[PDB]
Amino acid sequence: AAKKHVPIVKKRSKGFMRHQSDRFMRVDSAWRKPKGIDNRVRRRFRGTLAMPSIGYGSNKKTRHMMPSGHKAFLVSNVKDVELLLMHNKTYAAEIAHNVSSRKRIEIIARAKQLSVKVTNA
RNA sequence: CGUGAGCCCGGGUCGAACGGCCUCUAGUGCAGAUCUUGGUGGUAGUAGCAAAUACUUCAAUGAGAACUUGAAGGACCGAAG
Ligand SMILES: [Mg+2]
Ligand SMILES: [Mg+2]
Ligand SMILES: [Mg+2]
Ligand SMILES: [Mg+2]
Ligand SMILES: [Mg+2]
Ligand SMILES: [Mg+2]
Ligand SMILES: [Mg+2]
Ligand SMILES: [Mg+2]
Repeated sequence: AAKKHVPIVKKRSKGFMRHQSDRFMRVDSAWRKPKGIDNRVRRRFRGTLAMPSIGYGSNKKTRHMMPSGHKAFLVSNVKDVELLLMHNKTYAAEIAHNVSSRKRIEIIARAKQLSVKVTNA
């Protein structure tokens, strides 16, 4: 599986956290752009957090590829996993939650016949 | 996984509903407003519990007695009490 691709180079493997999200408990860790008039992060002072922008974008050839080389497709049926019959070299099944224990077995059983990778077997 | 808002999965709890996609709709996104309501801290076992002179012994009750009771002693209000 995972036919062939250029090496998956990630320009930044960390992520962006909100300014002062570590000091205050009311401030979530999800990124929000600092819009204050005196904010040091927004003014890009040396030694502060970085802001998300294009330029950190991933290569288009490897944009949504997991490290194996597949792209994740959410599957919740035996009929849904059969959509990847022709794309088993580029897409990998990912059994969503809410799928009962019995239906999970059938999806694993069928995706094995199709030689489709399952990311949460 | 995505530059990002976010999305997805595994593990634990739980017990009755829920989601994707295309359109339509809105009381639709919070860190502040000496914001509103509710809850909780440090301070902190901290400030303090110091006016009106004052209590002590024995016994009983009782799981437990300085401020319950009886007896004895010592005091105060001192009749515009
Ligand atoms: Mg019920
Ligand atoms: Mg509103
Ligand atoms: Mg809110
Ligand atoms: Mg708030
Ligand atoms: Mg306030
Ligand atoms: Mg004290
Ligand atoms: Mg005092
Ligand atoms: Mg008189």
